[PDB]
Amino acid sequence: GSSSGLPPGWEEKQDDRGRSYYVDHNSKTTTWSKPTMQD
Repeated sequence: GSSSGLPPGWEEKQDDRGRSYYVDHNSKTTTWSKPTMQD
C-alpha cells in the first residue's frame, strides 16, 4: 500500500536543534542514512 508515513522500516526524528536523523527499523540504528526506498 501507498502508506502516509516514513518509508518501510524507517522513521524520522529531529534533534533539539532541528536536524532530522533517521531511526532505522531495518537494522535498528539511529543514524543518518537514506531510506531503503529512495524517493
